[PDB]
Amino acid sequence: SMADRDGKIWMDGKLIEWRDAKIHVLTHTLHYGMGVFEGVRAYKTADGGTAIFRLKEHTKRLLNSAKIFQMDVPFDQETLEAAQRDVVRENKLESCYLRPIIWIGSEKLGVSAKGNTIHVAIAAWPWGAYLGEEGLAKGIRVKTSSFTRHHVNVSMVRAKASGWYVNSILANQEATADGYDEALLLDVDGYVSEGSGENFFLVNRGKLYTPDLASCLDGITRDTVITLAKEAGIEVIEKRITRDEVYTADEAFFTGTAAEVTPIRELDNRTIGGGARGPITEKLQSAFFDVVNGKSAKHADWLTKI
Amino acid sequence: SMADRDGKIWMDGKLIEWRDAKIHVLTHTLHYGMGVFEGVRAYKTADGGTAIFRLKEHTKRLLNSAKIFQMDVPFDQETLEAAQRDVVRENKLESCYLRPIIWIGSEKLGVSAKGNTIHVAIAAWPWGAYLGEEGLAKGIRVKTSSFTRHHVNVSMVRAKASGWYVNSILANQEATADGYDEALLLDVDGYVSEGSGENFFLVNRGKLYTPDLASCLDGITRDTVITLAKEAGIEVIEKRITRDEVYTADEAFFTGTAAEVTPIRELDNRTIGGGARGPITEKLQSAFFDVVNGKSAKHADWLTKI
Amino acid sequence: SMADRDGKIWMDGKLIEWRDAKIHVLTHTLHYGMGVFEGVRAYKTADGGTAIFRLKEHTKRLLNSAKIFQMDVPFDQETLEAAQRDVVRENKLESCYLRPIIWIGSEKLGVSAKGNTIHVAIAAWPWGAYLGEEGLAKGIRVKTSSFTRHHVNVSMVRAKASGWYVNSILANQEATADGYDEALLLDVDGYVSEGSGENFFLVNRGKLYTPDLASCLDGITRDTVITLAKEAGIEVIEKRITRDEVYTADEAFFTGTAAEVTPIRELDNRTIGGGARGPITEKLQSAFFDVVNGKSAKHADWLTKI
Amino acid sequence: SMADRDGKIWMDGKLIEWRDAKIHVLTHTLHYGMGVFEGVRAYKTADGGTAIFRLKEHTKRLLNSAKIFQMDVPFDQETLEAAQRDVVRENKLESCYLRPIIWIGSEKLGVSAKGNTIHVAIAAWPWGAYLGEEGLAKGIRVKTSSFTRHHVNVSMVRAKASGWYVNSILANQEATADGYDEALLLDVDGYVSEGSGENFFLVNRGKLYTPDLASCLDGITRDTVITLAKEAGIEVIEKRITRDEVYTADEAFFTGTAAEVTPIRELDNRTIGGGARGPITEKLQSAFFDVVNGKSAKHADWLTKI
Amino acid sequence: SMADRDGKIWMDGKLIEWRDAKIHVLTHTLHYGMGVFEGVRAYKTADGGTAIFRLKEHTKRLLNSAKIFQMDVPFDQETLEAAQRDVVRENKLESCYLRPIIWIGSEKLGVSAKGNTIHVAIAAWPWGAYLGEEGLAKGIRVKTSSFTRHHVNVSMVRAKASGWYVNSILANQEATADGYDEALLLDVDGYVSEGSGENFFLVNRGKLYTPDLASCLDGITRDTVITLAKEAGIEVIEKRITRDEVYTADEAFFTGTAAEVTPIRELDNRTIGGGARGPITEKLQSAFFDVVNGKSAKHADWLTKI
Amino acid sequence: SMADRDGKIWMDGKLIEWRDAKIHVLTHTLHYGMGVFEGVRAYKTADGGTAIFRLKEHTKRLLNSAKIFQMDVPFDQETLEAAQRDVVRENKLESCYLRPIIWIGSEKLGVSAKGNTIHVAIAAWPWGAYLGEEGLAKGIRVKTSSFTRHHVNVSMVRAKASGWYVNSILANQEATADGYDEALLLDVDGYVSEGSGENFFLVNRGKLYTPDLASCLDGITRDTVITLAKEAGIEVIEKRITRDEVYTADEAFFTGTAAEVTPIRELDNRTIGGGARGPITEKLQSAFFDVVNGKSAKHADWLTKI
Repeated sequence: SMADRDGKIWMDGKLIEWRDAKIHVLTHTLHYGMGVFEGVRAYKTADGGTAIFRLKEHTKRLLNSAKIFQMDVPFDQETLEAAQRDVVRENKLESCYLRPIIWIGSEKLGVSAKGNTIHVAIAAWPWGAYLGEEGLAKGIRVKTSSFTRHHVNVSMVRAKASGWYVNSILANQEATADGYDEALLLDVDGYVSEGSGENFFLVNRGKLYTPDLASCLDGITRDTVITLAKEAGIEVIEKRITRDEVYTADEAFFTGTAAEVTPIRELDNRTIGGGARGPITEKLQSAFFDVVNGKSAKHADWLTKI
Repeated sequence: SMADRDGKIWMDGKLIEWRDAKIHVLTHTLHYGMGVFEGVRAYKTADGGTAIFRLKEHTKRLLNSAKIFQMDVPFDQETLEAAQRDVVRENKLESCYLRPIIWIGSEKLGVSAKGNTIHVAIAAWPWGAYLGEEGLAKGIRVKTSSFTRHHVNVSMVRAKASGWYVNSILANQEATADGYDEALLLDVDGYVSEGSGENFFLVNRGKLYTPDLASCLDGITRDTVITLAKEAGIEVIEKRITRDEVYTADEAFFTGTAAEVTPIRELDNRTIGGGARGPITEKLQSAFFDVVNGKSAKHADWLTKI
Repeated sequence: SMADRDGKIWMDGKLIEWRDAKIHVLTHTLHYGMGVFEGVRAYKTADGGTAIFRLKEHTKRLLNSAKIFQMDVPFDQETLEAAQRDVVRENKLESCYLRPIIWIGSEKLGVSAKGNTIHVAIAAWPWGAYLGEEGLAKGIRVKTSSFTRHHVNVSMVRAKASGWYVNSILANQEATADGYDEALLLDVDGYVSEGSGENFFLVNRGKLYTPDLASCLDGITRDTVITLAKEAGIEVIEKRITRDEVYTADEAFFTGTAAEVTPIRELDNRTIGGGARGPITEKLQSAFFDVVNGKSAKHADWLTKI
Repeated sequence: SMADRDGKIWMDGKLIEWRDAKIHVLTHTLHYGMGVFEGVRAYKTADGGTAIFRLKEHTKRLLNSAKIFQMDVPFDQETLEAAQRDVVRENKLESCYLRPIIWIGSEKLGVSAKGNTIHVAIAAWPWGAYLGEEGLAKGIRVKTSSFTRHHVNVSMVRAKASGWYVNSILANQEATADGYDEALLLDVDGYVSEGSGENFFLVNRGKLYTPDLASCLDGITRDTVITLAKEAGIEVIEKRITRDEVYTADEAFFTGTAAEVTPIRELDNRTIGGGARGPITEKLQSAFFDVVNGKSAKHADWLTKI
Repeated sequence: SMADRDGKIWMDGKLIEWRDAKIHVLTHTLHYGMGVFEGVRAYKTADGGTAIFRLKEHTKRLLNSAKIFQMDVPFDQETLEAAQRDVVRENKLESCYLRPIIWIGSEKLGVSAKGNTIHVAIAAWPWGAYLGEEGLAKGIRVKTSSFTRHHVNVSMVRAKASGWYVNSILANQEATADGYDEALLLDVDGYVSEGSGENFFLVNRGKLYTPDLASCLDGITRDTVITLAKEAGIEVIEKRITRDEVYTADEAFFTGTAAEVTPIRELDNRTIGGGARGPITEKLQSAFFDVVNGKSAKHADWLTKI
Repeated sequence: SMADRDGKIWMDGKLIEWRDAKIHVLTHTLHYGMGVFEGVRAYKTADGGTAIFRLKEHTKRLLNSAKIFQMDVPFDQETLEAAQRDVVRENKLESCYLRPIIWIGSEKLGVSAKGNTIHVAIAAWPWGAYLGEEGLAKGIRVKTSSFTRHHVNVSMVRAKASGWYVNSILANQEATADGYDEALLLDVDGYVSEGSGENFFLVNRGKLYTPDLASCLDGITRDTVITLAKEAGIEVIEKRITRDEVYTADEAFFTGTAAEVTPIRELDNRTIGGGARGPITEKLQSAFFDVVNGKSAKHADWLTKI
């Protein structure tokens, strides 16, 4: 149980006991879905310390998400960054996942959010076993969802919002119920957008391709991989991608804070390339894990020591 | 405050004290938006009694919403109907708004959503006219939103789901920030769909028009008004409606449990007809209120005495 | 040259000599397309008199077109109805086409549209069969346009507006350039909408079909024919029509004030039915001309004597 | 009044008196919207002279607009360039605005433009005070319109045509009626296209972004700014932009002949960046005004001395 | 094998031995997909005889399919009807499936189809329940496909054309590969259109619902069922249907010549109603089989004895 | 006749006599459209020899097309490449058009392709310029089709599939029936996609434009021309292109195996630039024919000697 645990949660300005982090059922966000959250990793680094990965960019996006919804957050970025470090430190955590969430309180329950408190909470918990290059060598099997990805003037897709993930859950459940590892979603035009919670990449003829920044979230892992790709001399192309363009690709993979860099060996029971992790995916995977493990000089400023 | 009140809330099989109806901040629905709810009204009827309006139909829709999401609800329809009546009775309410809500608990916080408790809670409180008393009698000013209504293969629009209402909030806030009473949303094709929390009707040449049951919710108030219109010998036509078709209509109005029957006297600063409450609207509105107040011989079974 | 004529034109409150009806080249509507107009016919009736067909309905739509654009017209409906009768009378026309137009003057030439005079002019001239006397009896050859019909949230399709007809010109010119009589336009979804300046009907298995009132103008001739069809015991169905649904139709025809009721005997070089004017088209065509010629007692109220 | 002035207007081959530039009300373009126009600025340059900005490019676009409509213009580019200079010179103008317009005459008033004279007129009038960098230091407040931008197979959006601006007026009136400075329009897919009469740019992470050349007009100010940006070493990216991508941008601005380079400090009541003019926008403003004032070494060929 | 068997096939005017009905690999339709076919059943009637169900309507549609493609068929409807009867007779079949097919021959292999032979062949064989015999009585499990149903201005969906069924194969293969019985396809807007080879119906609150005749084939079984429904006093409604509208329907079923009337007990692992063949479905299914077996006098003219 | 010829056809593993390459009319692909094919040319090279142009890429794409449809091809790429060379050699062809085709056999004729034999055949014949020799030199006249290009989630557009060409035939017939040389198709959004059997390019201000790889085939000739353009120092830009963007372009041309590099001098009766073959088109066309004729050392590896 996530609720019944010893530990500390940061809530509305103070560290409180984990179990005391509670709200009433007539909370606006529970009923109407307007809330925003982040997903952030901390890694044990090669020198023995713990560092949060791209803390600044994640916290900037968190506040930008609230700003999209015109949610006045009673804390600045500097405060929230320190608070996230606090949560990791006081829970005696090393390799872990941080979940900041900002939501709308229980003062009034009309559609209008006007007059409700804007709450902020930050919790963290241990990550599972470290996978790395060795643990993420076998690709996963993906299914194209029959549910369509968010429309960009119905949902604000640059916001990492609570309400958006009903779509993700429906897509993810469709895939796993028929034995697949994850879903891949097409946008309203039938072009590949992203996974249920991950951005999508393919490789063809030594070049890295990814859907243009249209209906998908502006992933921080996505941005990380694109930067590492260019730095390694690999050309990156953003374009509209069809599903059969994926079927015929040399390699493919997912990126996300939780997913890191995860190879896709199969889509809709079409084997991707040779069916193993491809060489470009491997290269980017190693560049990625070198960065998050603090074995990279070029990107030291992406790690925040606890 | 909705949290800080005296009274009883029905939750997971029993009446608890109002303030005790709490959840952890790591509740699945708070983060990922998959929950379902209903809006139901109890009315003080002409005989001095209290009666819930179309309880069965609302409870049926609540379980169907959960069914669409494959959420297993640990209570059947008969139990939930009785629970709603219990809430109204034990809180000694003469008239109220009921809010049943079904959500996903705090046992685990992945998108993968497996193994979480399916919670159910029912609260009720006194709540006046959603769009105001002056609105009911004189009509309101409405603004066509620049936010687009839900796409039917992205959101499951037949389910009244928590996550869906980010879109309603964005639209409603856009309208009210510029001084309008409510928003009207167009679907992805540019046709009138509905209000942020209301089904939409217009009147033209003595006939009642409403958008076909496409991108909009299958409103129970909507269904009520259509039945009353047919019983009054008024022809009802379901079609695709353009915004300038509304600009030139004889009358227009909103329907919903909270909004009841609210006239629209103006859309996008274009006066609707004569600019007041039109004769067919007033006719349907009065017929509606005669039903909920228990003054009609034809629809007694739409009312459940407490 | 329709500028160089003898006669009277009603302009801004009074009858003036035809040639004096002039405007400056820095007229707002000339540059920015926002103006509204009507097409109205006066017929020689069987009693030797002249009557305008559905004057009230056309003048109502004209003012509603202005209302859609929030153009404040300096004259009421009674005044404009009389003025149109005045124009027919003072030009000694036994039968004619009336062109009322409302436009935005030359006081200021920004998009700001603020403070310009709202002008109104009415001219009239003899005008025979828009698509030919032969076309009326034998039917015409139509080409589906490669230009798409107006989107209903880009253009306000219920307004008969100046700026809309660029689309009609492009479609019409495409058809006639390759030797066809008229163009047929599909909407943004690829369903049949209407002709470049006519509503569309088809007949199949003794029933009359027409596109639903979606992206097409609410034609008065369209309404006229629908009514006459119902009165003739013919079932009328409004639906989304595909182009190959027309190819395989028993009959098809156009309606409009200029086009009256014009049979379509061929679409995209597919012969419609037998290839001439079909029986149900002929019955509806004859019912139509009986009405405008004042041989029909049931619809005398549709005719206004000069 | 634009009509009642002393001056000279070039019309159909020669300078005539301003007030004599008249046409009949039965002019085809007044009724049907197919006409094309340009907006061109002349600036007082640093050496005391007066020069038209990108006259050749504007006149090329004027003739291309007519060519798109298959309007045979009875004058070549060289003649029209000389006439525009003639109009500035003979009206004794310095800083001013030129308005060339090509339209369809009054020989026949069917939807068919066949047989009608193709007219050309050029007028010009003084500009208000020079704003420059200092005068355009305040960003404006923009509202996303509830009206959708032109469909590229319904309207020919590369043509600057009379009929297109009904949509612009509707969007602009919607914004200004609620107290905003200008409208921003989304295309039929919900992506930012442009302002009602201006192209749109945003800045993020030191890079310049703009909607790809899809549903928007190929603005000459847009082209000017893109070129200056590249010459200043600024990366220019063309992509599909969402409205919340604007909400979260560092800077944004409009470009247009009249608007020059105008910063945007707010969209839909979301503050853009810090709410002031950004450093990139200022740099591009400076480069732009250095060019139009004739103080640029690289782009003298963009100015035509009167 | 379908090729290797004893019997007779009608091909291009004459009955030939089954195995002799061959064509060259360089056959136009084989490479370019433009061919048309039909599915027709003969049943063993209750009097011992054999009758083809709705031969006239199927043969009319066959020629209309050809007409849509402008394929000149060298045989009239009378001849093809007789040919089909001969095929059933000369193969001594008491009950069977007829497959007429019209295709473009091997004279030329450019895209430009001109100058090729238009071939016609008619074969027949005994064929059981298309979706299984157990499915007819107990209902089948259906999966919403991730492939989108034909666009009505890309494909001519009223023609039963060879090339259209790549889409059907892709959807059907997707469903069967994961253990479902058949696929359900949504149109380009996300609404339920039809199965991969079946029209679709749902039942709710005593009424019969089916997608409007938009992107789906004008099914003859669909038409049969609608007629029988109306004759049974069951109200029939054509509308746009969402997938979650199916999830919450009382009943659902497929119709087609091969599939006859097939109940749907489950869609996307959501149980439909009580999870069995519903009462209305049962009533319409029995009405259907009574008609095709010649046990109903009302529709004798739908049967053609061999 | 394509059937009645002397020579050898490679079919299912061996060369057979041309006329013996036969299939049964009850072949799955003939009825349901799922098959894939290629177009490949052998050129008489400058040394008097004969070479297939980019045999590897075409054969790679052939198998990728099969892979998209999950068609298990009983031969590998090495075998198919050698077979194509065999067909040219044994037929004693100096230059020719090669047509490899993979289709689904005649074991079963249900929608389900499981489990029919996957057949492969390869024929070759002399074939001149697809769009004419004069067309290659002076450019052709093109008409924009009123038929819309394939939707990327209805058809798998990266597969060169038999079923896809009903659309091409319909577009191409529409163009030629009215005296044009070829059709140009817009995608479902109104943007230019490609010819009926050709990729599309335009030239503007020294730069080369082509629609992005979205709804069109990933043509190999397209790829070749892009590569040659970059080697010649010409910038290549991929973007969304409107039809009026073509109207106003400096040059335009088609590419394809059959069509080679064919200039377009006219679209929709708008002259493209000078009305003749433009300089950039001539340079690229010349560079192309240099490569396929074996006159260029840079791309010898694209040629496979028979």
